[PDB]
Amino acid sequence: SMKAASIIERLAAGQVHVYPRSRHESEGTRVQMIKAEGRKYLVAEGSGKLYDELRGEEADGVKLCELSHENRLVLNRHFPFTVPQAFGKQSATIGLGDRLGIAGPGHVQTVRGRAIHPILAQQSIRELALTGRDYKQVIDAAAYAVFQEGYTEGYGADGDHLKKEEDIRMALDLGFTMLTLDCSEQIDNEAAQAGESEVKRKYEELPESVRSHYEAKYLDKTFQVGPHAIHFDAATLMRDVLVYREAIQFMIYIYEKYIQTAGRAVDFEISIDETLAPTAPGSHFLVASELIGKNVDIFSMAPRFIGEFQKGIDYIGDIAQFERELAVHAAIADRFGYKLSIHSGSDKFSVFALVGRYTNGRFHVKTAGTNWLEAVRIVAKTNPGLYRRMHQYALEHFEEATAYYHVTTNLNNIRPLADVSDEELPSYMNENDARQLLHITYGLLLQAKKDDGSSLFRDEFFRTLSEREEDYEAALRSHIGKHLDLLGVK
Repeated sequence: SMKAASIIERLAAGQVHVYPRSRHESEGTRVQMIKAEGRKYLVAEGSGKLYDELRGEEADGVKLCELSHENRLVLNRHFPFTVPQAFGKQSATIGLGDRLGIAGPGHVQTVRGRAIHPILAQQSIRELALTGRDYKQVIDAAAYAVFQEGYTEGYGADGDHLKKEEDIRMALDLGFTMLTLDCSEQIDNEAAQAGESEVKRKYEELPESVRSHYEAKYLDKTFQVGPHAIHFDAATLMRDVLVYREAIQFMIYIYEKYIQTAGRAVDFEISIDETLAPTAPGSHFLVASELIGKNVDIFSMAPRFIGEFQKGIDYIGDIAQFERELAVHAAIADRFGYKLSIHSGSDKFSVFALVGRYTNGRFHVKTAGTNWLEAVRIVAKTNPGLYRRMHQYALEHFEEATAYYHVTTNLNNIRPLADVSDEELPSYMNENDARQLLHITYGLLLQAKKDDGSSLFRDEFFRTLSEREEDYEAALRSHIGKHLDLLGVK
């Protein structure tokens, strides 16, 4: 491996890019981050246990290190601000998911100087599967990004929408500080739609003790939440119990088995927006009441708001009605102490002001695929040839991906590639349908291979992004800054 030698030649010469906010020190060892263009490495001068413990090939006083998992574990031991940490429910957080592992620095640059704590490490099991990555890689990218930008005020790591215990225990063992319980397998959607009297049928099949609990505690009682009162008729109480009861036992069993016993602060987010019905406020209140009655420490709750929260696009539905429902949801979270969490929050610009107002800035908003879409925007401005090939590839495999994400995409709205010049290509990522076409097809585009073996687009994509890194980063700052401004952050 000759290059390690020359790179150091190129280094102390001074024609090599060093990230200016990346110099840190531990005892006698100084550490820096450099780009020997095309690639990123760690460089360590000095002498001390951090130099010795980093792995990489040396030359006199200098060691060149790849951004590996194990070098990340070493930096963790010497540099605390590179370890994920939890933030608690009296805070403002934003989940900045990165399907590529290259969005970190742009993300840090956006939250620098804003009153928000970033969850830089956030991926779901599906996203991992559709991209061929493990959770170690997700934390590695986030940790290396805060070291690159010298951002010491902290970041978190979120296991998004976990449903299986093996994945729960795995996320904890790897140091995840935030866990989002999915709870879909246990939500009884059948009961959420079923008509009345079928709800009474099934309700009265419930143990006497259970009905005596929920009825002695809720039936024909009214609860003050803020200025809003919530009253439980017999009809809604019975539907609620049937929709959520098994999901509530699951939340309690997960919390007691894995969260209470973790022996370190963990931010526990419960997701219940994977119900075909919106989450009524009485539903929300009862769930919370049951959890908080058994002393569970919730970080946030994600309800299903009225209307539609689809990937890629702004809100669909009646904004005044969403406002009425938001006002009560925010008030329920206030009574019980946790935050409201907004899934599929990205590009939902119509609701950000409302969310900032009614939660008085105390919220969680999750983004992800937007970030991949901003990368796709860069490919369309600087490598039109590459974008055309993917856009067409996306179009041909679009039916496949709608199994995984629920979109009402209208392909008839996407102008045909033949009818748009190269210069117009970027504008596709302003359009609802084209944005959704490339959002949900990321997994298919990332894994596609030439019929010999090598990647069909993935290597060219990352090569393009690496060389246009200054524009991607500036695209992220502009796109994500717009979210935070609309949220009213800082």
